[PDB]
Amino acid sequence: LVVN
Amino acid sequence: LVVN
Amino acid sequence: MAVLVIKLIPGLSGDIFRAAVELGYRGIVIEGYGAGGIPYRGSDLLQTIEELSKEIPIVMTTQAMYDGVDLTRYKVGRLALRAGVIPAGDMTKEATVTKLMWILGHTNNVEEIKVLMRKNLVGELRD
Amino acid sequence: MAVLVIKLIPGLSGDIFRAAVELGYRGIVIEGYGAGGIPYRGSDLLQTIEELSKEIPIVMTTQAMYDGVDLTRYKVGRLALRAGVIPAGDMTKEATVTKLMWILGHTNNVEEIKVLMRKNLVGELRD
Amino acid sequence: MKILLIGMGGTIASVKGENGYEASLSVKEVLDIAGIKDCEDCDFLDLKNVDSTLIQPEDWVDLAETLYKNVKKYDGIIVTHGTDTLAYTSSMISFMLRNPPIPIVFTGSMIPATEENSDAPLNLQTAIKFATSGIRGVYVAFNGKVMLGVRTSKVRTMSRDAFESINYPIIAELRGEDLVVN
Amino acid sequence: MKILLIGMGGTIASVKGENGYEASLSVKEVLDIAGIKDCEDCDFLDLKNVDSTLIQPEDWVDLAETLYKNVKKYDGIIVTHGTDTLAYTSSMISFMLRNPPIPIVFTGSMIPATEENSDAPLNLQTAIKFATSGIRGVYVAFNGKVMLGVRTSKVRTMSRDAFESINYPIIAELRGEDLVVN
Ligand SMILES: [Cl-]
Ligand SMILES: [Cl-]
Ligand SMILES: [Cl-]
Ligand SMILES: [Cl-]
Repeated sequence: LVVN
Repeated sequence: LVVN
Repeated sequence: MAVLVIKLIPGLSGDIFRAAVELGYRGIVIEGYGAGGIPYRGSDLLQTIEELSKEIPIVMTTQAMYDGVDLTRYKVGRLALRAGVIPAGDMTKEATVTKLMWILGHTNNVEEIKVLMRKNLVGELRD
Repeated sequence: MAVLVIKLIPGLSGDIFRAAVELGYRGIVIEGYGAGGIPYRGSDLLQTIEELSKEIPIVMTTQAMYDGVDLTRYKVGRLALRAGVIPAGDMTKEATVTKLMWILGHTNNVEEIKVLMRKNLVGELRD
Repeated sequence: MKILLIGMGGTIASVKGENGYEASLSVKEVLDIAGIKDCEDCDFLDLKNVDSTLIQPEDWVDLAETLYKNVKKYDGIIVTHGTDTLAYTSSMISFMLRNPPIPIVFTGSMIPATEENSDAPLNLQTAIKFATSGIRGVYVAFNGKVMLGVRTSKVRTMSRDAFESINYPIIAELRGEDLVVN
Repeated sequence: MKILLIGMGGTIASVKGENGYEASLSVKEVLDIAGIKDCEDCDFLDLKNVDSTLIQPEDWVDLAETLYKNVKKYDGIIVTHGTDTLAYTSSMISFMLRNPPIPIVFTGSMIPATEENSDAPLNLQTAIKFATSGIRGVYVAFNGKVMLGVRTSKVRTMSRDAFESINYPIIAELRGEDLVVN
């Protein structure tokens, strides 16, 4: 959150 | 050994 | 010869791991929270380790005193394995680091270091 | 905000601590062997820390689970204090690091951080 | 009397699917599956649903804000959480909320509530009893024991007895139906 | 029968002077001050006299070489050492000397042998009994317990019970005058  |  | 041991804490970046490698460290131990795993949520750490674990052995232990790691237990753990992290199984922290240092005195082949770290050499590890 | 936790192992150099500072880390925790102390024999670590502890807080905990640190107990410990190291007393590792991070959110004055770290804020520390 | 339960996710709320995907249950669902029938006048709030290894400092700010907004409305608060960073979260919250007017109790479980022989019902029941004690502060309840949140460490990776109070007495310990001081 | 004691220094060998200077005793002097009378046919060799916090990897190479030169001449070897890095030294030596033909026992004490109520006599007596057991390997003897050297960690900074065997059974434990298996 954020993951990529 | 060696210390300074 | 030179190993660096870093404790995983919330918000830890991959930048120190890259600095370590540039300094010439030949191995890294990451002391994780429990059974193991590397943060990827709002963290560049998993991405960094995935990149570096091809260059040098990156070993995972746990901050907990007992039961050791198992990267197969949880999803975050399984991700760490895929990223190329070497689990320390049930080894003590002292055995993990001295074992790595000892191996590094013989080889620098990461895949070779990997199989040695997972092999019970003298009673330190359940393999 | 950014803290780095490094475990003391035989042969650890000061070079990673300098790299940490250059990267912008605002605090360092060094997890020592027992009651506390920084190697100076065939090691540049004490010299390095003596230099850096004026710039950022450098806190000492212990790898041992119980009883915490006491830098007054042994000669190597007393040297660490003179070098400007902040003891963590009997705090848990988790409390030590979160406390430091919390303080760093308020100040960057090392002497101020020093007195806060030694003060029992919420029951984490015997002061 | 009046208790809020806040969900953060963790093993306690885990369900496993046909393939390698896990998913997280809401905190009310966890409590219902755990078989807690004694929790009426309990509100439920889901804040996060993450494995605690993924916990980041931003999450502590969110939790602290939510806690601050609710301390005056409830008599006790319980936060369910993954075990990996439970002691980090409980420690940071202790520093952020210096004078909580109520018990704030962190808990979780090593075995999902949806699994056989879960530790979830014991820990939730322990947390609920302490949440009604009138003892102000930030605590961790696990394996029948209540520990000061800022004196707790995870000690085992593969056991129900996952935590200990470090250099400090256990606050209380469940015996029968009673929490017994120390 | 035939035992070598190798000194590395540490708290066990510490004497304190009028001012803040400490100094280290030789291993034979330690054993004599500890009151060990049962150790005849014991040789003594002083390798280092350092606080174990100062231990460096070079020291392990020196120790390993000295051990290698003496394993065939003695029936058991005891190494006295500071507690801070005892488990590191005992672990690295285990990797360097993979098949020792004799018991090699690491020990030390939290209270100097020259002080009142020292743990030194217990640990030396434990080490000596194990050194005569005929059980090959690298071990650590402390607070009446013998642990595999590569499974030992320092667990307390301010107690006589400073070490534990981690995820592995204790090798033996002194009861009365007997080392009892586990
Ligand atoms: Cl280096
Ligand atoms: Cl950074
Ligand atoms: Cl209230
Ligand atoms: Cl022999």
